[PDB]
Amino acid sequence: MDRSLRPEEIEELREAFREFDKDKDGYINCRDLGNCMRTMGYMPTEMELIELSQQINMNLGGHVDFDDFVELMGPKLLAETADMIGVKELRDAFREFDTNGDGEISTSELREAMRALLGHQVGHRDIEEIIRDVDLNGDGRVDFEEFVRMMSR
Ligand SMILES: [Ca+2]
Ligand SMILES: [Ca+2]
Repeated sequence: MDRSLRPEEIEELREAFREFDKDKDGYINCRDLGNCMRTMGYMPTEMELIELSQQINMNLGGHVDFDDFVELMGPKLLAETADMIGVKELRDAFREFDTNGDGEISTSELREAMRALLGHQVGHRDIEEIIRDVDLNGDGRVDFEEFVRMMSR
């Protein structure tokens, strides 16, 4: 996976799995699969569904524990875009980056948030870089819109 899963993300994987597990009787159907993935915030293509059901129903013979589910769905959870996440959750994430609540994310705020996400400290050159790639109005701070673009394609 691109990074470790945070506790709130394991929690929604939990919820999705509880749904998945209750649904499943030998095989999981693509209707049920899609819905359990949406429960953790992910909008799948039909092709993704066909593929994952294949893996559950054919490769894993329908045998899937929490841990398999995390390996399978973790990468999807992590690839959720601004458009799947919705504004309330985007704003909530921003508010955790923006710890002094001023409405912008500073380099120290960024450094601290990256550390929390990646589980290691991030170089000063890296940060002042990230800021350069992300800051669209040159004010050396990141606003909501620039944060949201930071997770948009
Ligand atoms: Ca701030
Ligand atoms: Ca800016």
